[PDB]
Amino acid sequence: YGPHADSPVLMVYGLDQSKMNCDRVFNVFCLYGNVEKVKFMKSKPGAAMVEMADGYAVDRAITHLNNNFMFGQKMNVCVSKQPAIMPGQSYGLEDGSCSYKDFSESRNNRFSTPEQAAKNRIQHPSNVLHFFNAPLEVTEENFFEICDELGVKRPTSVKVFSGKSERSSSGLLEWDSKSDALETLGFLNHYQMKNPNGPYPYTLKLCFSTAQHAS
RNA sequence: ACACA
RNA sequence: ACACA
Repeated sequence: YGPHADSPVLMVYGLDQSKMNCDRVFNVFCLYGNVEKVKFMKSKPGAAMVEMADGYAVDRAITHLNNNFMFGQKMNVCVSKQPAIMPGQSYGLEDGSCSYKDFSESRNNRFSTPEQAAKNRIQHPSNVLHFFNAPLEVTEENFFEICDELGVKRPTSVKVFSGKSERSSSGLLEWDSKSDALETLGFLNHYQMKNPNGPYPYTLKLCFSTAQHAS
């Protein structure tokens, strides 16, 4: 139905600031479709390359975030000319252990299953944000002290509810700008939850909201 | 802005 | 403890 990119690979630039990393960049556009792998490059003062399902994931990433503002800087996006990303040697990152990472086996892929694709929803970016896999008492109190500990600006509005699951909470958030919700997406997605007596943490997840409000 | 793959 | 109030 929809159009597709000219390559299974994608290119991004403007990653000069220390706030960018392969985990943060790749999950931001991962909410837009199925992904494969990501790779950083030393050949520029701040750039990287990505491999994804090119139809829906590289089209929508180029439709919604490519050269949008983030962290007080820009994250340029456009199509690659490479045939595919190759693993091998690396040099590490300022916020990562390797210049390379893999997601082809990750559950983070939102379109990887028919039980997700039947209820999935996608829209243009906004200052509104949605979350799932969050504590029952996560509200403005846990959202405020978590963002302030990471040095990130806290949201301007918060909402939390139930009935979506009995295992974990869900709700909406909002910021004073679209780039403010996007930079907080980079720092809070896949973040580990705390537990009062649990044997291990479980990760929180978030993405651009389609809700009608955040309060 | 297209790799110590 | 994987996706829209």
